[PDB]
Amino acid sequence: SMEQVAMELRLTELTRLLRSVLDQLQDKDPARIFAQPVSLKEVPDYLDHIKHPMDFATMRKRLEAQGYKNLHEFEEDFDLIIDNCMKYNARDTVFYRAAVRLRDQGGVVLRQARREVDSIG
Repeated sequence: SMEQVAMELRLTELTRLLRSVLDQLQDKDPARIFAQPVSLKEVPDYLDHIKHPMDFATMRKRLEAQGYKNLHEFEEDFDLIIDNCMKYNARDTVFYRAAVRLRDQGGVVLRQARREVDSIG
């Protein structure tokens, strides 16, 4: 149907806007602490702690499969990255600290993306 196509074009445009968001968020992690999944070989107890692991490579795979229907879903995943880290790691750690910086610096990016998503429809 012509409609299914229109819908598809919109998803594809949403995916374009979210790719730009993802890149901007990932620039705010210059140490690449959040770039990849936590290794179960190196942290064999991790899944006892964190039930829904997330990281930027995993978000990127979903994104390129157009698996984010809306910005809420994308933000859910980003918030997992931060929230998982602030639980597993203590306050005095470079990991917790990187999470706090990423959350703070990302807020600005996510503020404007919401406005753009609502504006362009």
